[PDB]
Amino acid sequence: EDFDTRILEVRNVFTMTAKEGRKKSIRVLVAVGNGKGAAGFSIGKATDRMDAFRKAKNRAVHHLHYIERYEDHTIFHDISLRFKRTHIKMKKQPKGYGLRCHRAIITICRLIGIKDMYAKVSGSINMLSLTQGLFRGLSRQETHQQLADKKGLHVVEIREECGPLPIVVASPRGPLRKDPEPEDEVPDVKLDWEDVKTAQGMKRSVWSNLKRAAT
Amino acid sequence: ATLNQMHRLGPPKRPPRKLGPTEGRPQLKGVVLCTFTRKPKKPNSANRKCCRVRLSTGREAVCFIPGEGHTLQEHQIVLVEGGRTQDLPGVKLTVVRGKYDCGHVQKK
Amino acid sequence: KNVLKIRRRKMNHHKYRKLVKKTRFLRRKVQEGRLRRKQIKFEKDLRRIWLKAGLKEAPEGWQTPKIYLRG
Amino acid sequence: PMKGRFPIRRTLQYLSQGNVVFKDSVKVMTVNYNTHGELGEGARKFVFFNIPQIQYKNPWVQIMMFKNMTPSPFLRFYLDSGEQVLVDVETKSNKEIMEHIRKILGKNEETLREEEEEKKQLSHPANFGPRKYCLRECICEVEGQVPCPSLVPLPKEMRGKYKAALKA
Amino acid sequence: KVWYESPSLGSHSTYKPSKLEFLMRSTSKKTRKEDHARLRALNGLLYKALTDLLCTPEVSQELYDLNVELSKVSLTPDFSACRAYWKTTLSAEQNAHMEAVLQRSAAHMRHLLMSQQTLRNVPPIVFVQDKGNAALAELDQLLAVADFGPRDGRKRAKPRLEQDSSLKSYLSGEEVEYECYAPD
Amino acid sequence: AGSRLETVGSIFSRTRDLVRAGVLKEKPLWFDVYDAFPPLREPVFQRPRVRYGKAKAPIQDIWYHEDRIRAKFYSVYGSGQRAFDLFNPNFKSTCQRFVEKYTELQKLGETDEEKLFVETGKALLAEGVILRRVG
RNA sequence: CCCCACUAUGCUUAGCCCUAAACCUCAACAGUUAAAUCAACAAAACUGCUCGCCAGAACACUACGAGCCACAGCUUAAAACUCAAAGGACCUGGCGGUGCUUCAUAUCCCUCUAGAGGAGCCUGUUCUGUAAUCGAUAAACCCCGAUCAACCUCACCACCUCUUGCUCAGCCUAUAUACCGCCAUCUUCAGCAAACCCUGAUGAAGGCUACAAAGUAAGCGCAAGUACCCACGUAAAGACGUUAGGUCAAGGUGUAGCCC
Ligand code: FES
Ligand SMILES: [K+]
Ligand SMILES: [K+]
Ligand SMILES: [K+]
Ligand SMILES: [K+]
Ligand SMILES: [K+]
Ligand SMILES: [K+]
Ligand SMILES: [Mg+2]
Ligand SMILES: [Mg+2]
Ligand SMILES: [Mg+2]
Ligand SMILES: [Mg+2]
Ligand SMILES: [Mg+2]
Ligand SMILES: [Mg+2]
Ligand SMILES: [Mg+2]
Ligand SMILES: [Mg+2]
Ligand SMILES: [Mg+2]
Ligand SMILES: [Mg+2]
Ligand SMILES: [Mg+2]
Ligand SMILES: [Mg+2]
Ligand SMILES: [Mg+2]
Ligand SMILES: [Mg+2]
Ligand SMILES: [Mg+2]
Ligand SMILES: [Mg+2]
Ligand SMILES: [Mg+2]
Ligand SMILES: [Mg+2]
Ligand SMILES: [Mg+2]
Ligand SMILES: [Mg+2]
Ligand SMILES: [Mg+2]
Ligand SMILES: [Mg+2]
Ligand SMILES: [Mg+2]
Repeated sequence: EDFDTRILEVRNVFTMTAKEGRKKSIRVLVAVGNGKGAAGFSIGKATDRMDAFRKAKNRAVHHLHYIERYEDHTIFHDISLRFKRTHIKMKKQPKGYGLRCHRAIITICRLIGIKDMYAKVSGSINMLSLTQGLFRGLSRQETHQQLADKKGLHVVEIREECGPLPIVVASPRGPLRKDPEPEDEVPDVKLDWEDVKTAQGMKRSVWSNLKRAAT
Repeated sequence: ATLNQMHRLGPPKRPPRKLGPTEGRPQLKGVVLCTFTRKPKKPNSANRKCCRVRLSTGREAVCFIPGEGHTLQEHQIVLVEGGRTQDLPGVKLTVVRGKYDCGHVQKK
Repeated sequence: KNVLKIRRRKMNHHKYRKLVKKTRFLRRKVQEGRLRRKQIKFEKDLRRIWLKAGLKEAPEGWQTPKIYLRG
Repeated sequence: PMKGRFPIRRTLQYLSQGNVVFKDSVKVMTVNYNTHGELGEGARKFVFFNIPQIQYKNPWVQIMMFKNMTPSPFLRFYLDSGEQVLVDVETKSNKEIMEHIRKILGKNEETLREEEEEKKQLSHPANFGPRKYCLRECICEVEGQVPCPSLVPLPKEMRGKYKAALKA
Repeated sequence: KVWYESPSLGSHSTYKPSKLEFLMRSTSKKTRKEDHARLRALNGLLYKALTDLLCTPEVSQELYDLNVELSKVSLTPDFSACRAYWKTTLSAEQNAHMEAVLQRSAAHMRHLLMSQQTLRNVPPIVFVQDKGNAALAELDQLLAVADFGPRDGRKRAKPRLEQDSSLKSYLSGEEVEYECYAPD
Repeated sequence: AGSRLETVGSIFSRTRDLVRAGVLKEKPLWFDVYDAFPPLREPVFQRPRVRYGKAKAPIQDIWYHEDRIRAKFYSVYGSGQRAFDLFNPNFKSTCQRFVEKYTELQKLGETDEEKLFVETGKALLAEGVILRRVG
């Protein structure tokens, strides 16, 4: 009862058969989630659309992922991944930002319990690749405690609304290193031209930052 | 491409946009030369009422007359707009019903 | 892969070679006329040079050669 | 993703992080560095990381690079007076090279603060004009003043349509 | 591997061609494309093994002198017998002598195949004369004996574009104890 | 309600997370034992990858100094007609007896190789060992 | 296309011409095998760096210009009109003047026996004819609906007559491509299949090995059982699906049409 089910795709698949010619079947993709981090998806196939609905939703609850959420409202860090030809770039966002994402990602995020996130889907917009690509990326996000344990350092959050106050979000459970993390004068991290073009204001699009209903 | 190649070639140049049959204008005035019907390309079947007009630019063109029933005749004045008739190959102009000598379609 | 794109190119080249074959005598008369105009256009470009420089005739001993003839 | 290694270098944020603003005397800066050798590593990183920042802050200073012309790397500055400043950079890190030339030929933080203040005098708050040059376009935007007729109509007595009608 | 596929998942499985396996094999099982290749290769080995035994003088001096040549060798997939076609000579009487020597030798040949233990589990070897010259041998034998007597445009919609109202019916409308004796 | 995503984490991580989310009402019987006495490596699915280029397995061949003596003894004298008894954990072959004498004489200060090998054969013959040279 | 003869040509020398599916269909150099192995197939997946090149299809290995020992040539290479696709890989089906293998038991060929095909007659159909039904109509129609037409049957034609009409009317009027009902057909088959489970990255798809390697399967059919003289044989039975197969004229009936 704690889980809600959402449909992501309903397709009519047509199979050519040796004796009966073209037959019509239904392939359905549905996602399930309880709104508290536990969510999954499953494909359903049947001749009837309502039998497919039963199969997918019942199967989905046996293949649940657990998704880590920062402060139970957003992701822990920016996630950029490709699944086959579908690229998904997700950005950690503060409270009140809402879900400004592909409509399917919005639906999936409500099942997981993510309230604030930006996502951009490029390349092939294949619902299945998008769904399993999204769950693969959300299931491999490192939390702040995992980062602290891995590096044996404090994770300190600086918020502009709180000024210079250092907020320790995670501390290592084991011993605490004494040697500061090396300060590379210039990081060799790969950047997204879309993010840089935006930060500089060179990104002008009539479709970006449009007024939309609360999501 | 490499950064050196992107620098050497410069920013992309858009193809100059192609003016349509109205020559980048919302409407054109025309003089009716002849009226006739055209057969739509398959699978469509109809006798679509069209006309040949001399546009104010001087070029002659075939224009579709929308609506059920028209009274256009040679030497009459019509206003033509853009928009292709999807099933009539080559017909890219449409007569404006209710302007100059082309009146509104008579009800039922 | 299929050869359907090659087949389109194949027919285009066959019909072109056949078209050139049928009209090779007209095309030869047209080509001759173009080379004459090309030579005249070349002679004018050289005449423009000495005339715009203040000379009234071609430099002493200068004869414009025929640079487009088969010879 | 952005092409090349260290794509951060090709961002306006990175290029504006240079702290070396040369004095007006500096006209030309030549960089002689070596492609190989452990002792010229700072000079290679200086050319790789900092020459773009120096040029961004000093667009009118000519910067010319020379590879493997001499056994050791060095910087040479040409001043408008005709003086030349040779800076040996062999064995120095790129951060020390930037700190060195800032000390000997860079404007101090005080000299730069003053210039920023003189620029603020150019945009006077009391001036009215286009939003490009002025905070406000018209006095009607000031609360308490007679608002714009486009937003609030004026009394018939303050309108010329009716002043002449009564007078005429 | 080659254009000929050799990625078999059960590649390491021990090939066991024995008469007993066929009786415990599932006839429901459908032979793989490469299952024939294992049989075809074994048949090639049986050809090489018999062909080599034939040309060595020591195994049987009678066999070597005959200079027998094998046309083909196809083991039965049943595994009951190893068919061993032997080319038939034109000489009519020589086809009987060769055949007789082969039948006697065949019994000893099977034991000699156990010497090459890899081919140890060989079924009874059977020799077949090539009928190309042998069938004619039977006829000509009868032919001489025989007595010849005293000589002297409706539009077809796309199936994928076919419209359905299943959702419109779904979205339009949510579809729509005590027992006692002598009750009054 | 559970998870059959065997390639997503481990049975422990999947179970621990679903217990926190309230999806699993009770912990499985094994969960507390795993927590107290966990394996050395958390059992996470991995796809074995093939090595390419200059990547090589770290496994090293196991060799001993006496292996040089064993190689020469087998070359010179062959394998002993005496049969190895690999069931007896204290079995000593003729080669091992040769190696032990060879090691004893080396510790007495002799350092030459060709000389240290000939004296060893004589010692064993004196002790009654049969050493038939292969060639 | 097959056969024969013979030339340019294939060879040499000296000049040209400068093209190829000139293709490992993999640009040069350097580096990596850890990450996610990875749309697919090809050829395991990538990083650095540089040059070249590409930006829907077709027009187009074309037009024009220019260059060239090229003159029916090569190189470079557009536009107008037109379209909503073009295209790549893969799967399924259909098909192949498609391969191999083993088969059909009154069975595809030969073999066995009696026939049909020729004659007369009987009967059905076609065609023609007639003012004068309909349906079936390749296998799977053609002594078929009919275990049956001189009247009747009868639904057809001509003429005459009746109008709330044997009926709380009637219609053998249209539609078997709206159907129930009852059937043909492969079937002289053995398969269909709900509900689950697993593989392919959770792609369209796929799921068997008995010394077994991912399938378990209710139900239906076959089978069993029963009928006839046995347990044999013959009947009966024979699923799902195939042919929008047959039948609105058995009867019933949806829709449309007729009601002096
Ligand atoms: S803008 Fe100030 S009065 Fe209108
Ligand atoms: K090739
Ligand atoms: K096929
Ligand atoms: K007959
Ligand atoms: K029926
Ligand atoms: K009926
Ligand atoms: K009816
Ligand atoms: Mg329109
Ligand atoms: Mg063409
Ligand atoms: Mg010749
Ligand atoms: Mg020669
Ligand atoms: Mg070649
Ligand atoms: Mg190159
Ligand atoms: Mg194009
Ligand atoms: Mg060409
Ligand atoms: Mg050309
Ligand atoms: Mg030309
Ligand atoms: Mg007859
Ligand atoms: Mg009839
Ligand atoms: Mg009929
Ligand atoms: Mg019919
Ligand atoms: Mg039929
Ligand atoms: Mg009658
Ligand atoms: Mg009658
Ligand atoms: Mg009637
Ligand atoms: Mg039917
Ligand atoms: Mg029976
Ligand atoms: Mg029967
Ligand atoms: Mg039965
Ligand atoms: Mg029909």
